[PDB]
Amino acid sequence: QLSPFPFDL
Amino acid sequence: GPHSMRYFETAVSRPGLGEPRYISVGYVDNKEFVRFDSDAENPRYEPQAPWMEQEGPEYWERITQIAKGQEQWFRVNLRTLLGYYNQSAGGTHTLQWMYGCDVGSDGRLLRGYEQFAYDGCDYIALNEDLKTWTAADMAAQITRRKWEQAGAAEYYRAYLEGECVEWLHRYLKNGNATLLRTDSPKAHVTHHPRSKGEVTLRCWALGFYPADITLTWQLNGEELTQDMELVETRPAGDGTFQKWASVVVPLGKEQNYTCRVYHEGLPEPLTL
Amino acid sequence: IQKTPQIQVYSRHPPENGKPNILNCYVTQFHPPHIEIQMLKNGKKIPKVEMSDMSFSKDWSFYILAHTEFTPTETDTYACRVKHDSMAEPKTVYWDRDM
Ligand SMILES: *[C@H]1O[C@H](CO)[C@@H](O[C@H]2O[C@H](CO)[C@@H](O)[C@H](O)[C@H]2NC(C)=O)[C@H](O)[C@H]1NC(C)=O
Ligand SMILES: *[C@H]1O[C@H](CO)[C@@H](O)[C@H](O)[C@H]1NC(C)=O
Repeated sequence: QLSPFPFDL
Repeated sequence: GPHSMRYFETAVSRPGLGEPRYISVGYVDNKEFVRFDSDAENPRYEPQAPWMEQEGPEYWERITQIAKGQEQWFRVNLRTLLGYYNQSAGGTHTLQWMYGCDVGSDGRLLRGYEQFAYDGCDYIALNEDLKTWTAADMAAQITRRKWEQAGAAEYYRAYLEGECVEWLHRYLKNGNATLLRTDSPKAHVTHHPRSKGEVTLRCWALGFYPADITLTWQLNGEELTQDMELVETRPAGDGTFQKWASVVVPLGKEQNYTCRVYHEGLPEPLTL
Repeated sequence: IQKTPQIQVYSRHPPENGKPNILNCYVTQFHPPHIEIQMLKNGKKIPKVEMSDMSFSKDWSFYILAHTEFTPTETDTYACRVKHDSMAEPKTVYWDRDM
């Protein structure tokens, strides 16, 4: 279950 | 007992070529069960473990989206960084990411972490409290701050505590009969014709799983832990690994030296 | 930053010349991930190989496991070649039976 990533690094 | 489900997705820069090759992978206790691979004719999250076939397309779709999305993130992102590191658009890079939750046999979560790295050397990582940010250098602290604005620590920590543990609890159930197999190691010793009029006892352990294994050479209860140059626990092939120990010993007196193998899967530790 | 490829070579079982075995060539600590591997035998590039478990440990080091279908013969001698940016020219590891 891979989670999403909004906050661009 | 306790467990860990972690994901290690990476991105390699191919500026001139046309697109980075973001590749994701997933583990449950050192065991790989899903891998993505943005260079394949058809990007698809294929099952590694056997126990992941029994899910369905309902779950195999819901995933490949998260996939392509982060693909964007690893792309968009990776680029901003050559700006930060004032590096001309050409030098291959590697943005990495790892995450997951560790659950105690009891049931509750024990610890969770998230980490990013750009070309190896650390760039930033969430602290234990799941609220703080350990930015690495000046160009990375830039991000620590920005993330505290939107609340990176409350968003990620959210996924950690519930869902990561949630799905974990699902995986283990689905693949219980396979995942908990503890293959015990096989005893083996060896002596070599070394030119010094010496011998070399090689304590060989094969086909074992898990890999966390203790192995030493003895001499009357006290352990010859200094002269025993051994290997780095390496993957045999099928799934069970192996390890070996070395102690250079002259003839005749050899019979006195011994080996010992400790491992989670034996009823009584082994002395050879 | 670059970390140099640690090469380990070994069989899948104790060798008794004859029996169809699986000769591996495990790598570790190379980085960046772009590495060239070559399986050998007396210099004739072994045609059939493998590429499995391309992942990374927490140390941000990418690795692999390559293996051919070698067959032990006391007179011959195997090896494993590998290229990786973090070094001038390719290193070569000729396999030692009891390791
Ligand atoms: C591991 O597989 C299942 C799932 O972890 C274990 O079953 C336990 O949990 C079930 C609910 O999911 C209960 O309904 C069962 O009563 C309970 N025990 C059994 C025997 O199903 C199972 O024990 C484990 N199997 C092994 C071989 O350890
Ligand atoms: C490279 O850019 C400047 C030179 O123009 C240099 O001083 C600096 O240390 C580098 N970039 C950053 C963000 O520090």
